[PDB]
Amino acid sequence: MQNPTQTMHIYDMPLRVIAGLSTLAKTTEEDDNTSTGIVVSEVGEPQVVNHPAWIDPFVAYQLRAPRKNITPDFIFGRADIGNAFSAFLPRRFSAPAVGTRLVVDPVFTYQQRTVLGLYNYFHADFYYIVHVPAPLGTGIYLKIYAPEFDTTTVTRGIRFKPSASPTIALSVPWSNDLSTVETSVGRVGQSGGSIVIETIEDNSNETVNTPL
Amino acid sequence: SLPENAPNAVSNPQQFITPATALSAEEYNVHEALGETEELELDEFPVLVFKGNVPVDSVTSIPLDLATIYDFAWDGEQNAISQKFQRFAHLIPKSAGGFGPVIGNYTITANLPTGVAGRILHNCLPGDCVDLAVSRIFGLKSLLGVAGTAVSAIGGPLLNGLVNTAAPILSGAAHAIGGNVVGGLADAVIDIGSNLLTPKEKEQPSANSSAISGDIPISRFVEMLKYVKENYQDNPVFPTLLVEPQNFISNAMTALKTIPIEVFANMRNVKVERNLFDRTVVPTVKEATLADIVIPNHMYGYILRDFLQNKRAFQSGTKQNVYFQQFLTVLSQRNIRTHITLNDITSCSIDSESIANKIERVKH
Amino acid sequence: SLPENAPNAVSNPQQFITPATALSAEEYNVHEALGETEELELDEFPVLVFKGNVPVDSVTSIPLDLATIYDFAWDGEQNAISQKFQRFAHLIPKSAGGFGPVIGNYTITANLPTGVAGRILHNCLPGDCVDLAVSRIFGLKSLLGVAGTAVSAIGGPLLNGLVNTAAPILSGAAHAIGGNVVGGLADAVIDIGSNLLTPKEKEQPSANSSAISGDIPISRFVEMLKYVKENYQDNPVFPTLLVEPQNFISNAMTALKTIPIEVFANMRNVKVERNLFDRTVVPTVKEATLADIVIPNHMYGYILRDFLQNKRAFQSGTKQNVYFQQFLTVLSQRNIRTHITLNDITSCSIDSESIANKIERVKH
Amino acid sequence: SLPENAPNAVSNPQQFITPATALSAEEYNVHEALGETEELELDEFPVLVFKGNVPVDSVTSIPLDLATIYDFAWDGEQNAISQKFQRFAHLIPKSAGGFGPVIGNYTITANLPTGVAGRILHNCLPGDCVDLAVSRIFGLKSLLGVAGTAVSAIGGPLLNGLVNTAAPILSGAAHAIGGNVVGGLADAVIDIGSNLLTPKEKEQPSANSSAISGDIPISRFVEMLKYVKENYQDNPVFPTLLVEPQNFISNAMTALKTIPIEVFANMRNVKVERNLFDRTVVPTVKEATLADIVIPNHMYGYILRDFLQNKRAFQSGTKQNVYFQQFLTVLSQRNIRTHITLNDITSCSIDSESIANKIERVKH
Repeated sequence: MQNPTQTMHIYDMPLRVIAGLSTLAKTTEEDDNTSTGIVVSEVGEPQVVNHPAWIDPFVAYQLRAPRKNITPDFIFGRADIGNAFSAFLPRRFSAPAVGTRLVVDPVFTYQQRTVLGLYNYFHADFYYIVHVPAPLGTGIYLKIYAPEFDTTTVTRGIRFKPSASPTIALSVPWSNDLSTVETSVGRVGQSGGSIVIETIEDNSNETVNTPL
Repeated sequence: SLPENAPNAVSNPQQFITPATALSAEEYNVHEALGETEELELDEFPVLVFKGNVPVDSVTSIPLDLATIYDFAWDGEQNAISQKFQRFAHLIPKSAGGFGPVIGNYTITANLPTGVAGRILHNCLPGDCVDLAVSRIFGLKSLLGVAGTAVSAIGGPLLNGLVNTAAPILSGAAHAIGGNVVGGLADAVIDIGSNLLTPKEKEQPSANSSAISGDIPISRFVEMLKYVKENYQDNPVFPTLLVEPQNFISNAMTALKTIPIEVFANMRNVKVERNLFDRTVVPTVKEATLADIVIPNHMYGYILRDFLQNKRAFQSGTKQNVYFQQFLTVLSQRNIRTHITLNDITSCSIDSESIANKIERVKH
Repeated sequence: SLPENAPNAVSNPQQFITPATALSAEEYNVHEALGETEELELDEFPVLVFKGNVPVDSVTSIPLDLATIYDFAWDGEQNAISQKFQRFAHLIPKSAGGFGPVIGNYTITANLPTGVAGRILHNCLPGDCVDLAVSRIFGLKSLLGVAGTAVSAIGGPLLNGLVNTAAPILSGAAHAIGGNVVGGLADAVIDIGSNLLTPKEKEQPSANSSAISGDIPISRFVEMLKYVKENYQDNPVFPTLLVEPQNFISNAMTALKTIPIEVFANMRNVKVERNLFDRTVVPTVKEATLADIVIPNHMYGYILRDFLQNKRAFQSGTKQNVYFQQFLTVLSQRNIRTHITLNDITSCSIDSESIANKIERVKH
Repeated sequence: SLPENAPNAVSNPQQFITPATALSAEEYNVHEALGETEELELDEFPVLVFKGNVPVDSVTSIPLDLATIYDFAWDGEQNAISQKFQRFAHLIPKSAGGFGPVIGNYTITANLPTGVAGRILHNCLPGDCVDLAVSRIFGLKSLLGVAGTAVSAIGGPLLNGLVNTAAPILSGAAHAIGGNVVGGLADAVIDIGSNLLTPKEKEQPSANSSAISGDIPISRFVEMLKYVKENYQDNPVFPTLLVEPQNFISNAMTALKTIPIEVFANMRNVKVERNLFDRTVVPTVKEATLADIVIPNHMYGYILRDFLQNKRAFQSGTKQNVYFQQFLTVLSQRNIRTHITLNDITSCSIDSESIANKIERVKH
């Protein structure tokens, strides 16, 4: 006989985006940016993601291959937080120069930090929605992938043109050689949930206020 | 590939000298449904990992660190096994054994004339338990006392440790003068999964050559095989091959020393993921020698205990007392890092004698 | 386990050099329906009971006292066989043979180069009859004159006394370079009760290795195997292994002496009862050497008679006359105990010469 | 004849030490439907192509130029293989392998006593890629790093490199005293296409003799084998046999050097066309030695690159630095022709030391 599993309910989802973006496609049949030239994807065509913290479904590029994530449960104490107190939190960044590189580190809400603060080890998956508003004379060509070991290592990702597809969305699952890292420490050399944005070209006008 | 055969409950004594390592494989924590099999022709070259002379009646360590390994049968910078660690981030073992997930096999071979005769003890411990490796190196324990040890008698009149290839040409060498090419091709195309004899290596047996081989396990907590080289000094993953030549007398009934062997290896049991481009921090294959051994911080009291429960390590003038005075000296040093090396317990200085080495160590 | 095969009436000369020990087992007095079988993985480690050099053309005693036995392949205090005597009071043999109830097998092995060649006579007498043991040690009788003696020719071009293990991993070493692992696993999982070849040790035969082995009988009056160490000096139970290397010439046609062998043993044929906790009187394994031999009080006239019916023990300058003058001296000593030791008949002083040693003995 | 067996996808490690050369033959560019098979009895004599001593731990080149080849088992002017090149203009290979179209097999044999023991690495590269031949000769690379290499252990207790013929008489030697003629005739008349044992070479195995053999490929661009001797110095066709004896210790555990072997060859896999009469320019078999090697003009930078990616060729006092200073000197000479010889890179003079040899070469 096992000690019983108890459930708590959260009721109506703080910081939920209930009016989404119109440039982000809901189904795969209404998305053909890979076909002509707008998105050059090395990780496939985007799959549909349903998440509670965003009102409408959206297609996302799988930066890593989706898996099952073994969760070892032999020590005392286990919890499934599981999209509770979960939100899409925005931040602004300027686009880097052609040589440099931009690493976006993941964030999470205050109420997720409290409840997860009752435990020692965790793992999670991550989602990203990138939006570049492109006014008129925009000729930016960007590149997004997931970092692996150090500063120069490049993996398979997506390249896209924000003038014709302004919003892109991504799916970053948990990939690590250890399940359940320590929350405040982590493994050295881990990927985590970071993504990497890199500028390929700048074919814009002189009138566009660059570093967009 | 590389299957998981179920043994009986009791091991038959005519084949095994130790009990079985387990009655089932130990495939928890390994994420087998994760990669993608990638069979390129470069994987079918073996790696000459060790070559040279090896002392008789002393366990010899071969640190089998496949990420940074050197090939002595090839002069280039990379080889068949280490280039697999250059190209990818994640290596995933296909199947497992009684120790851990297993990624390859080794093969010990030795071409000896008939006038010498001895035997070989060999075992390959995962490195999750390096204490059992290091206790055997220092002469504190023998290889016959841990599960998985095999005994092979190279002499000889014996056809045991020998390599016969019979070149992979499509002709099969069907016009050969005065004899048959045994097991090459145009005899049988025996599968890698099956384990059969061709039909011609059944009456030959000079070309059959009963091999001296084991497997290469890793460790039973990692999910995949991402190599960082800082984390594997704290929690080691790669195994260690332990070889011990026992008797080895000559025709003058004189005990030999320092026989020549050489060890081959392959890694044909892995899946790959996360192909990497223009990276800077690489697994840095060390030119022309080897890796060494890393003893992490949480393994000190396990090495310390095994000297203390050994009556021979206390009496002076023996080989075990030399290592034990070298072990107590390194613990009294200053370590900015969290691990020591087996080479630090070989190239160290000396004091007098045992007890005062321990009283100064309980204060540091 | 360890069955009781019924032989024919007449032994075939191409397999046996002596008659059969019996045509049926001798399972009276042993209480086989008494214990409970207890198969732990520690039982599957063999014990290196003897290791070293052994003189040629002289019977060498190996006292096979399993309660107090030492392992030379392990540095610890206890081993696989003697810890079984620590934990329990009663050990019960499963089955029996022509001598007595039998509890295990031994294995003699020797790695020799091709330039020497001899033969080995071996037999293991129960110790209920220690006279037949001691008469063979002193050169008074040969091993060919008692039932149960086998002859194995270690040379050689011969693949006889050799150990090949092929490690018990679940992988089977299916990726081995240049040869097949013979009889390991992923060939066949041959049962401990059955006696078969795998399929790969049928054409190999370097890895098949026709063994030099016998069995370990105890004694035909005890009901179980409760060890006291005072009672077994008066009525001995444990057997004695007798080994004799005969010819052993070199390539220069020169007779050798003192060849190296080593003996393995296991006890996998017993049942247990009466598990014991925090005991004080233990069976006291003697560190680093052996047991010796105990000759009880009622065995003196049997040793005495066999010197008297030997024409070589009376003439001076021979090896048998040295032991016989050492035997008559110990009988004229003062024994507070009721038994003598074989070491007392080796490290004793000397007198002059034979007849006066006997006239002083009939008065004491 | 000489078939094209299809292997499996993954090579089994118990038979092969390298991956397979290809999974299909490479029969493009060869015009197999062109000649006419011509089986005369002179084709069934093998040719002793090489005979003599060969140094240990150094790759030895045997230039296998069949148009101008000498037979050391025959004193005449022509032999079985070179007369085929006298009589006809066009020789057409029947079948192919992973390297190229194949025209024959070789056989390495060596009669050794039991007191020495080593192993043999052998491979036969087509000569379309002579860089891989020459890099192995100079010690820059090993034979284990190229596909098609076999390993055979001649010792021994081993019956490997040996020739047993059992004379082709119609009697079968049915009245032979004290033993059976094994595999001669009146046992079985085993076909040249089939690959079986007779019935008597299944229990003999002294007369079975697991051979050390490979095949003789040519080159993958020619349509037939018209020999001109000016065109084959610019685009070489004939292969090169690479032999390497590795360990070879004696009974005194002393490393040998310079073992004796001998190599047989046959060419029984060709078709003929364009029979020639009273010709003047013949393929000129060189008396009593050999051919040498031709390194054409477009192969220089490939030999140059492999010295540069070798850390041992730069340090002085080694064998590779001797060849590399001899290689840079010949490139600074005056060549009226468009090729150099391996003998020019052996019998050349010396300068000082490496860097100034290259600065003077970039100007010439």
